[PDB]
Amino acid sequence: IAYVIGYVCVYNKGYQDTDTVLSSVTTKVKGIALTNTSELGERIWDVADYIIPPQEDGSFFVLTNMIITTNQTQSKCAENPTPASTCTSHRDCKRGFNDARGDGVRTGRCVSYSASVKTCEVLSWCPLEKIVDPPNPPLLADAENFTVLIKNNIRYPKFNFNKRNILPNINSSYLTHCVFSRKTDPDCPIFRLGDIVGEAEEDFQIMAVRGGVMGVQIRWDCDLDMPQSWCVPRYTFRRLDNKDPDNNVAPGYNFRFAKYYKNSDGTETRTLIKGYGIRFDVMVFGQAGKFNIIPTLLNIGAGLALLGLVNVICDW
Amino acid sequence: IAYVIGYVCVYNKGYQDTDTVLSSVTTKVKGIALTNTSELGERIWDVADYIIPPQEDGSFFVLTNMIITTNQTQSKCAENPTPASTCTSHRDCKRGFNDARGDGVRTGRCVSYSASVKTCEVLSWCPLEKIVDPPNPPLLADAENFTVLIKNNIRYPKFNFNKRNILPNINSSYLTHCVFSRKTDPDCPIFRLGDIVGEAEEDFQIMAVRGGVMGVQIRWDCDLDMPQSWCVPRYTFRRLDNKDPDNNVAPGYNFRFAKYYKNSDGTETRTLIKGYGIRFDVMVFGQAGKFNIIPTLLNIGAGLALLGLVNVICDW
Amino acid sequence: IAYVIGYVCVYNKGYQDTDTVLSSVTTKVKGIALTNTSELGERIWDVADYIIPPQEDGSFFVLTNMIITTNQTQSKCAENPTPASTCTSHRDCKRGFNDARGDGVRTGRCVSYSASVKTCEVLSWCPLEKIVDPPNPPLLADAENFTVLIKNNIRYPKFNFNKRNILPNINSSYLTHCVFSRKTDPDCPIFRLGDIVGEAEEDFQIMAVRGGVMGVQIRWDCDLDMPQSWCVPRYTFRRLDNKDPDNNVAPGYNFRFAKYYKNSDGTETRTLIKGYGIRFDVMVFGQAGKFNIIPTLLNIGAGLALLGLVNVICDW
Ligand SMILES: NS(=O)(=O)c1cc(NC(=O)Cc2ccccc2)ccc1Oc1cccc(Cl)c1
Ligand SMILES: NS(=O)(=O)c1cc(NC(=O)Cc2ccccc2)ccc1Oc1cccc(Cl)c1
Ligand SMILES: NS(=O)(=O)c1cc(NC(=O)Cc2ccccc2)ccc1Oc1cccc(Cl)c1
Ligand SMILES: *[C@@H]1O[C@H](CO)[C@@H](O)[C@H](O)[C@H]1NC(C)=O
Ligand SMILES: *[C@@H]1O[C@H](CO)[C@@H](O)[C@H](O)[C@H]1NC(C)=O
Ligand SMILES: *[C@@H]1O[C@H](CO)[C@@H](O)[C@H](O)[C@H]1NC(C)=O
Repeated sequence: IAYVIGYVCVYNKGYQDTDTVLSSVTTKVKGIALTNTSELGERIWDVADYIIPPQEDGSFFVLTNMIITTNQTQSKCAENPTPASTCTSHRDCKRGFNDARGDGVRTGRCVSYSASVKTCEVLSWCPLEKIVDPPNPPLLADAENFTVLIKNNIRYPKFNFNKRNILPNINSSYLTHCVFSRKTDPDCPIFRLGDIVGEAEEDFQIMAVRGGVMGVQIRWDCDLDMPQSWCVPRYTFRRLDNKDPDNNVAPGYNFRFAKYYKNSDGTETRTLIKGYGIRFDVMVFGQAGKFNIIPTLLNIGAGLALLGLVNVICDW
Repeated sequence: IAYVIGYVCVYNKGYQDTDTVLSSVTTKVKGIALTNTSELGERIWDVADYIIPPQEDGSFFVLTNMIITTNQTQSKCAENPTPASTCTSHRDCKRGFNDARGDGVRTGRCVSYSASVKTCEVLSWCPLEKIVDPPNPPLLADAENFTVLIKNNIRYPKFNFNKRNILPNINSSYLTHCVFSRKTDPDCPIFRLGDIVGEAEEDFQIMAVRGGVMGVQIRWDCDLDMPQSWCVPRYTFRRLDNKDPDNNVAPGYNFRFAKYYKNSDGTETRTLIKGYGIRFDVMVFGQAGKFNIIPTLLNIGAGLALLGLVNVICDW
Repeated sequence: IAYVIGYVCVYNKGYQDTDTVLSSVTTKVKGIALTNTSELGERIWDVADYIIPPQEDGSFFVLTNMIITTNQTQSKCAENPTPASTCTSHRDCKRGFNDARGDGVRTGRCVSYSASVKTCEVLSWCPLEKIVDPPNPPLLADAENFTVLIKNNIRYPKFNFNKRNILPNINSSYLTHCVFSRKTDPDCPIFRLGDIVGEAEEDFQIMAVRGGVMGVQIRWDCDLDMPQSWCVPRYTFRRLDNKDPDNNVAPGYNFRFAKYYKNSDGTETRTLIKGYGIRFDVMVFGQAGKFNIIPTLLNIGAGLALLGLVNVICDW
C-alpha cells in the first residue's frame, strides 16, 4: 500500500526537518492620560510616567491605579491596628521581635495609635502606608486607549532564515496612522491596549482596579519549502493570572517602589508608591521545516516494513 | 548495501540523542567617557551614568546620544507648531480633545506660541521637549572604546552537563589585561563595543547618532561522545533593526525617562531625558547529543527495510 | 521477538509525540531587616529598599551588602594610590590619557593625594569611591530569613495545555501562613531565601559578603496520556557562579548605581552605591508528550525490520 505511506508522509510532515526560532522583541507605548483628584489636583501622565520600567525587552508595565504615601521618615512610631499588635500592657510587645506584617521591628514600650486602642511601637518609615482599598474607578482608566507598537525579528539558525513581522508590502505612510484590527487591518503591528484586553474576553475597566498579567503570544509557523510569502506570524492574547480569590495569593498585579528626597536639613525622606497595573508579556515561539532526503528515505523504509505486518494481518 | 546505511548513520547523526541548552548570562561594562558641550560644560560619565538599566541579565543598554529638557512643571501651556494645531479662532481648539502627538490635552482658549502663529493651550509639563535633531557627532562617541565582559553558564539537563565559557586553560592573570580578537585572542570573553559593531559590517560613529539594536549570539554545539575539550562556544554578532527608512516606523533605538525633583516651595519638577543608545541582545542557543542504542537500532532497521526498495528498483 | 520491540516502545517513549513548554513566572519577596552602624545609625529596610530592580519577571536581586560614597561633585580631583599613577614630576601625567582604572581622565598638572605621595589630577565625581573591602558580617544578613512566593504558569501549545504550579487541592487559608519544606510542605511555592541557598550546599552568611548568582530551576515533565493529577513541577537549585578565584574575573556579584540630587545652589550631586547581592535566576523548562498513531506504526515497522537482522545474526 504505497498510497497509504505516501499520504502518511504527506500529512504527518515526516519528510520535514524542523528547527526552532530565535527571536527579538521591541515594544513602544504611545498615549496620554489625565487624572483629576483632590490630592493631586489636575494632572497629566506622559510616556515617562505610566511605564515604570522605562524599557525592558520582552514585556512592559502600564500603571493604572496607585496609592501614594508622602514624606516618610525613619522613626519610632505607632502600628496599624491588628489583633496581634494590640496593647494591654507594656510587657505585651516583645523587644526586637519581627512580625509577619513587615511594617517594622517591635520595641519594648508601646504607644496609642488612637484614643480607643494602643499598638506596639516600631521602627519604620512613618507615616505608615494606610491600609485602604485602591480607588475605583482607576485613576488611569484613559490607559484603555493607549497604543503599543511591537516589532519582532526572528531567525532560524540551521536554515539561515531571517524575518521581521513588518511585511514588505506595508509602507511607513500606512504605518503612521494605522491601528490593528482583525477584520480590517490584520497586518498592522500597532495594537490598542483596550483591544488586547478585550480579545482575551476581559474588561479593561475592571482589570485596571487591581491589575493583572496578560500574555501576548506570536506564533511563527513557517514552511520553508514554500516561498517566504507564506511565512506570516499569528497573534493570540491570553490572561495569565487567576480570577478566583479562593485558590491564589494576593490576586491581581501590583508592586511597590520609592522616590528618595533629601531635605534642606539633610534628613532623607521617601515617597512610597504602590502601583497596580496590567503587565503585558510578549511570548514568541515557532518551528520551521525544510526538505531533507534522509528522513524521507528512513520513513519510507519503515512504512514498507510495516506493510509486512499489514500483509500478515490481512492473511489471517 | 550496509556501507550506505552506515555512512548515512555516521554523517546524519541518526545514532545521536539530542537535548537543548539552559543558559545564564552576566555582562559587565567597563569604560569612561568625556563630553564637552556648552550646556553641560565639561563632563565625565562613569559606569553608573551611561548604562540606564543598571543590571538586567541577558542584555544591556549603552547610552550614546541624548536630549535633555530641564525644569518641567505642570501647567497650562502653549503647543509646538503643527498644521493640526494652528489657531485661527478660539473655537478651533476642541475642549478636552486628545491629539495623536501626545504632548497634552487641549483646552478652550488658545494663545500664541510665537508672534507669527498661535497654537492651542495644553495641560502638560512645560517647557515642552523641543523638536530638534540629535547632536552630531554623538556626545558619547568615546563609547566606541568601552569593554564588556560576558560570563556564560550552560546546562544540558538530560545528560547532566554543566559548562562555562571561561575555559580552564585560562587564568585570571591573562584575563586581567585581555581583549577579544579573532586572530590573536579567540578565547577571551572581554569584547570591545567598537569591535562588536564592526564585526557586523557597521560603523559605530554613524549608528550611535540614532542608536540601533545589535544581537550577540553564542552557539553551544557540543558532541558529548567526544571529551569535553571539544565543547567550545562560537560567537557571532549581527544587526537586528532595519536601516531602511521607507518600511519601518521610528528608525533607530531610543527611549524617554525622567528624574523627579522637589523644589524648596514643595512644587514637583522633572527633567525629561530622551536617550538614543545601542542595545546589545545576548542570545544563547545550542543542541548537544549523546550516543544511544535504541535510535541506532531503529535507523539500522529502517535502512535495511529501504534496501528492499533499492533491490526492487535495481531489478527493473 | 515482538516482546522485545514492545518493551522498547514502552520504555523508550517511542510512541510518544513531544512538545516544549511556554512559561511565565512572577516572584514576590516579603521580609524586613534592621541595620545598626555608625554612619547610618539605626536603619530599617523595607520591600522597596533591598530589591534594586523593583520588579523584573524571571529573576530578582536581593541586596545584602553595600558601599556608599555620598555627596559626589564633578570637579578636578586627586587620584587613588596606584603604581601607574604616582607622580615624580609634572611631565609624568599625560594630558587627556585614559587609564584602565576608569576613575577619570588625566590632566597636565598633578597634586598630592597625601603628604607622602602625589598622583595625577583627574576630572571626576569626588570624593572618589574609597578602595576598601565590604563590611563583614554583611549589613543585610537578616535577608537570610526573607520569603519569596513564586507563581508559575505554563502552556503547551500543540496539545492546548494550561497549568499553574499552585495545585487545586491547595487553598488560600493554607497559603497565608505556609512555608516550603521538602519533608512537610512539598506543594508550597513560598520558599525561604536561607533554605534556597542552603539546599544548594552553600552558606548564606559567607556568600552574602560578596554575593553570587543562584539559579532556581523548575521542571515541568508531564505525561498527558495519564490524567493531569500527575503533571507536577519539580524544584531544583544550583549555584551558578564560580567560587575559585584563580580562573574567573571579579568573583562574586555586584553592581553600581547612583541617586541624583540637586542642591539649593543648583549644582548637581550624586550618591554612588556599590551593592553586592544574591541574584536568583528562575529557569523553567520541560517537555510533555501525548499519544500518536503514526510514530507508533513507524517504530513498529522499523523494529520488525531489525528483527530480520536479528534472525540473520542468530542463523550464524
Ligand atoms: N518612567 S520612570 O522614569 O522609570 C519612573 C516613573 C515613575 N512614575 C511616577 O512618578 C508617577 C507619579 C507622579 C507624580 C506623583 C506620584 C507618582 C516613578 C519613578 C520612575 O523612575 C523609575 C525608574 C526605574 C524603576 C522605578 Cl520603580 C522607577
Ligand atoms: N545608571 S542609573 O542609576 O540606572 C541612571 C542613569 C541616568 N543617566 C543620567 O542621568 C545621565 C545624565 C546626567 C546628567 C545630566 C543629564 C543626563 C539617569 C537615571 C538613572 O537611574 C535610573 C534607574 C532606573 C531606570 C532609569 Cl530610566 C534610570
Ligand atoms: N526599590 S527601588 O525603587 O528600585 C531603589 C532602591 C534603592 N536602594 C537604596 O536606596 C538603599 C539605600 C537606602 C538609604 C541609603 C543608601 C542606600 C535605591 C534606588 C532605587 O530606585 C531604583 C530604581 C531602578 C533602578 C535602580 Cl539602580 C534604583
Ligand atoms: C477612548 O476613546 C474613545 C473615542 O476616542 C472614547 O469614546 C472613550 O471614552 C475613550 N476611553 C476612555 C477610557 O476615556
Ligand atoms: C579609542 O582609542 C584609540 C586608541 O586608544 C583612539 O585612537 C581612538 O580615537 C579612541 N576612540 C575615540 C572615539 O576616541
Ligand atoms: C532568622 O530567624 C530565626 C528564628 O526566627 C533566628 O533564630 C535567626 O537568628 C534569624 N536569622 C538572622 C540572620 O537573624
